[PDB]
Amino acid sequence: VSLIRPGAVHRAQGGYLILDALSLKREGTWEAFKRALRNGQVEPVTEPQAPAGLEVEPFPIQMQVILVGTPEAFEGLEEDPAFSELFRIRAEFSPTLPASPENCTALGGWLLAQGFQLTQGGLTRLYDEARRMAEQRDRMDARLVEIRALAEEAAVLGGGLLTAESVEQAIAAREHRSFLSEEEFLRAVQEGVIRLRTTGRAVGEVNSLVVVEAAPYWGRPARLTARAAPGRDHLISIDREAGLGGQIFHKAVLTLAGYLRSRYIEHGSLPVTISLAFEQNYVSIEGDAAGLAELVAALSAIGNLPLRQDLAVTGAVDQTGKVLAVGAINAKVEGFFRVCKALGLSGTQGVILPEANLANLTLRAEVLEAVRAGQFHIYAVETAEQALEILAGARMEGFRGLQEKIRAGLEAFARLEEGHDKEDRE
Amino acid sequence: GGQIFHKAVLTLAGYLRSRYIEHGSLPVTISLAFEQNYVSIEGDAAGLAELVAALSAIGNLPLRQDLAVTGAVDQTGKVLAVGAINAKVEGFFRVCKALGLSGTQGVILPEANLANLTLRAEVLEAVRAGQFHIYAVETAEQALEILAGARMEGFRGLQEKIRAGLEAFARLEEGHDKEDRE
Amino acid sequence: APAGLEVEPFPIQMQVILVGTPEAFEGLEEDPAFSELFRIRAEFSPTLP
Amino acid sequence: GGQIFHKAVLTLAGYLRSRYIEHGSLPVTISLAFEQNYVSIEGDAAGLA
Amino acid sequence: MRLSYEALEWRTPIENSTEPVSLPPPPPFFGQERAREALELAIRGGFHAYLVGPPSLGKHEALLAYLSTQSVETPPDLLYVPLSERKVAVLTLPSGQE
Amino acid sequence: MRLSYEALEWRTPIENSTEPVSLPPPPPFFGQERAREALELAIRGGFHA
Repeated sequence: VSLIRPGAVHRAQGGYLILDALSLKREGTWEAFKRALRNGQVEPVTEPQAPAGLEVEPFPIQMQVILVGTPEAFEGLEEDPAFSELFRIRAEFSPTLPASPENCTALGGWLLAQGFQLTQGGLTRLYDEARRMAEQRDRMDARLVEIRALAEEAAVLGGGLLTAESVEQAIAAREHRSFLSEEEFLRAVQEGVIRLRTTGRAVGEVNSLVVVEAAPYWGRPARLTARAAPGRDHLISIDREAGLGGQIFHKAVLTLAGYLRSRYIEHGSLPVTISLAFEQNYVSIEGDAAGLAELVAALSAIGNLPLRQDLAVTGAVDQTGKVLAVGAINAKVEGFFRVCKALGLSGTQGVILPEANLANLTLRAEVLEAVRAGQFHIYAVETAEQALEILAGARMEGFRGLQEKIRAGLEAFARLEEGHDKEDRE
Repeated sequence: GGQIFHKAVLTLAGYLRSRYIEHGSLPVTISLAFEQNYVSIEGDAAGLAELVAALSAIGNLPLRQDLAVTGAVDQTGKVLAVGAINAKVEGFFRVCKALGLSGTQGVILPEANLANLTLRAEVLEAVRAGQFHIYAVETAEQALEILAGARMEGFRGLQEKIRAGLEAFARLEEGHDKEDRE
Repeated sequence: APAGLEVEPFPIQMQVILVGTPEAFEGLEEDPAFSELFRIRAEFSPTLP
Repeated sequence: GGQIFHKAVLTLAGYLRSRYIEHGSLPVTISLAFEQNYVSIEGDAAGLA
Repeated sequence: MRLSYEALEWRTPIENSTEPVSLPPPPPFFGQERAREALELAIRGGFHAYLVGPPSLGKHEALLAYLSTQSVETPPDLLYVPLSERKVAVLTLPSGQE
Repeated sequence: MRLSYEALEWRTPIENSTEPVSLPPPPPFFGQERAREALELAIRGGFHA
């Protein structure tokens, strides 16, 4: 008995035992802990090379247990009914807090209690950066460790006082320390190694804003190209249906095919095959979403529509044509601005982004400064038709509108199919 | 491995079906083979050599063996840059020098590796002497017209030759189908 | 051995600097606690001006 | 083995089509069978039998 | 439609970058009324609870600060008693009688 | 378009192979101002880098 050592369970009696859910899942002691909680059966771990052990009598538990863990750690733990039966209180932290003067005051007080010297400008800049991390104009990031880390860096760069310039310099340094990938991309674009088009108009080609692989997901434009051929009603995504992906539709090809087959009907089937391509292998396209850029590129390819290359197109669409919100809108817009500014702004560049992301547009000082001077534009579209109108610069319905040109292109492809069938007949 | 398209088959097929449209379907099947396989080409790289070879096979265009073509291309026709271009250019120059420079050999590379062109003294001396040629191409059309030694300007151009070859193969298929039917 | 000595937790007064190739951290950055602890990324560009 | 004609049936069809020309196609279905099942016919080429 | 600068401006204007401000400490779990109320219920009732939230929210920091301000009677001295050479049981004695 | 030799020439012209040069040693992390600044921040702040 004298060689029995206490664990966490034996020294939390009459108090609180705080564990980590991730630790319980990782170390494989969740079952033993469960049995300790329900049956009061806590017993010291016995080495398998000992000849005899000690039959520890079951111990009634007077402690209460508080697990701590991220939602992903508990979704793998809530599955068994015993967790729901035992842990009945869910203290859930919201990832975002309301962005309001009361919360600005609370954050300032919290940072002052953490041991920083703040000014009004520094606190306001930290508050706006909290919004920016939350990627919402009405919610601030509740992750106060991330805000404390930023404040610590700002204190180091400012010598101890967190002025607005100090926090802005800290934010710029944080952006720049992981800017190597974007620096490489801009250098390649300037050298012409990676060729993009931020000026003029082109057919079947549009700058689709995508995100790259990094801890700070960096946005950048990619030359998305759609090319239309006469054939069966079948859309092919070479990046998504590469190789073994031929069987599997990823719900993105089906969405675009559904929109195209349902919207344009003068023929009993879609008489075109659309090929969608992304330059190089940095795009890493998610299958589950069908981009608005893909749809407008396909429409331009079908209808021979010169789309503006000034405007990068981002956003997801469903088969109705309604433009869906996309994540990381800030990264995409700022990446396109970086590419345009490297090549030199002309005054007509811009981004077509969903109206649903209007609430998520928290942009750096430079983008808003360009918007002030009119050297950069942000277009909010609610339907893919509006995005196509903005890219091609004309109404869909009118005199020689885009709809008529799309009908003409589909009719031409159908007549080519008819000619092929007539050739096969004879 | 024929089930996996490696993303290169689909790219070339889309470019061929899109750039040349005179039929409801593409009636041609292209087989690409490497004699003395020592290549191990990247799956995701759709080389410009493959595209120009397939295009010449379709159109019966005599390509010059003097000039080398390399680099990846998309299904639009704008040629993408490739890494280790210096090694490839120097290897082709070494092969030409071993076989003897003819004064008309050269290399065709994308106009995206000019910032990546850093060669040896011997290659630069050969270029200065005018016995070796450097050709920068932005689109597969430029590489094609340089490699075939003829432009699209005027009669007997390459585009009409491609259309004629496609029409001839389509008529071959039509005759086969007619014989099968009757 | 039967058991060691229960070393009490010790406050850390040292600064850790990891060194590695980007491929070494791409397999290590996936864990959130890495970003939580290591917040300074001193990246060496593969090429100089 | 139903998939792929194995180029052995094609030889028979080609000979029948070339040697006797009255149509573009073959107007008959030839069912070739072996009594019992120990034959294990090699698919390299069509047999004279 | 083209978004004007006025619609895109999301930043609160800075009154001044000087004149350092002094602010009262915020209450525990500021802006986290749900977590605060769940913990109030858990500690008041003695239920086993679990805190869920994105990492780096300082979930551990508030939780320890909140529990440190809590008060309950002295925990009894628990100790292992040998019922035999092989049988040992956890026995709880009142405070100070160990 | 055949490109001139001048556009292919990239080596800076050599002036002489004699007179060995004597230049002051550079500060550490030359040309890697990002890495140097990140490490300066890590050292001054005590962060793990």
